[PDB]
Amino acid sequence: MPAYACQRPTPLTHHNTGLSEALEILAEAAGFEGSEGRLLTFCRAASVLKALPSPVTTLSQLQGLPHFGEHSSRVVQELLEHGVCEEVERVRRSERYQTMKLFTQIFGVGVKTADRWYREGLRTLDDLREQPQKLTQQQKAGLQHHQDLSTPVLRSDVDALQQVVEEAVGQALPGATVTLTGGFRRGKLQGHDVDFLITHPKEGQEAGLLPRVMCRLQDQGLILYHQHAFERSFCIFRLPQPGSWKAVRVDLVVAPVSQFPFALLGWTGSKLFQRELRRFSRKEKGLWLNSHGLFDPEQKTFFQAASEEDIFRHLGLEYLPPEQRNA
DNA sequence: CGGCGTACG
DNA sequence: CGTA
DNA sequence: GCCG
Ligand SMILES: Nc1ccn([C@@H]2O[C@H](COP(=O)(O)CP(=O)(O)OP(=O)(O)O)[C@@H](O)[C@H]2O)c(=O)n1
Ligand SMILES: [Cl-]
Ligand SMILES: [Cl-]
Ligand SMILES: [Cl-]
Ligand SMILES: [Mg+2]
Ligand SMILES: [Mg+2]
Ligand code: NA
Ligand code: NA
Repeated sequence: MPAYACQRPTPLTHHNTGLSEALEILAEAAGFEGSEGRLLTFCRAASVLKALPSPVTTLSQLQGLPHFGEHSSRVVQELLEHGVCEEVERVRRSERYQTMKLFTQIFGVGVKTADRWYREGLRTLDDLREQPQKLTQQQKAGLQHHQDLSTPVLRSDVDALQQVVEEAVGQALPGATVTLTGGFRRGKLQGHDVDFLITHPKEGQEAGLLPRVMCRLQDQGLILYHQHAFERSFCIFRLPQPGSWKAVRVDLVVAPVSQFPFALLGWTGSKLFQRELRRFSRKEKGLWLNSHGLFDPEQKTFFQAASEEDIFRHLGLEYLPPEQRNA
């Protein structure tokens, strides 16, 4: 088992679901306390279990696995012996965990904001609604739409959404394309949002595209919220439902076609897969990776990739299709 | 011990 | 600060 | 919390 998530296939469904879920609770709790290192270790340990070919049944099967030390191994031991880990259950029922989870789940609210509200004594969404002077426009939209945004987006919703985005994109710039990325490209059947990557085959033609797209979607009455020169939009969309509609989060990102492989790789995720890939690139290969390119800081050159396959090859990694990037 | 991804709005 |  |  290699130490980086980008070195191993991770399928969407696997054989250690309960164990990985418990470790991810501790990871999330570590994040709520600002402990990014512990969050990373617990996330990595969870991801290792996702990559295993069969269920862990005995503690000895953790021997030699990366990112399993005394703490993660004890969590697993207790789950194997008793079906429950007391530390995990204590986190789950704690007021701190439940409130930080509730608040950071709001669109427009991060750990720092949630923590400040928590220290001020706030605990419920209605607590926030009662004091709306403390809210940004983004947070107001996130709170108003919170119920709908808490409902999973279905893969069966995505196609109709992509069609309306394609229509607006085609008027904004004929020949521009829309590619589904994020979790649905990794095979997820549900998601928290839909992520789309937009480009044009003629380098440079995509400049100034996203304002034109957003203006057209807004004119069609489809935009319940957006932040408005820009290249990423985090918006709330009106999606039809039988006899009504629901609010859905949609992300739109424009890249020049020269950068499209990097943007596709970046936006397809998973989040942990991309952090691990960038860490691998820099620490093992001495190359700096982001959603724009892959930089050699010794030659001061950028790698001109034509595909995701190109990028994996340049990093000395076996290619992983999106469905195996579910770290 | 230091390090822990890297951007844009 | 928020977002991916 | 764990790796190197
Ligand atoms: N911090 C971040 C946040 C995001 N990303 C990248 O953005 C993609 C979509 O994020 P996303 O937030 O839409 C999560 P997704 O994987 O699509 O699942 P969901 O929407 O059903 O929850 C991720 O899969 C990563 O490639 C990242 O690199 N670093
Ligand atoms: Cl930490
Ligand atoms: Cl590609
Ligand atoms: Cl980036
Ligand atoms: Mg998504
Ligand atoms: Mg997204
Ligand atoms: Na949030
Ligand atoms: Na960095």
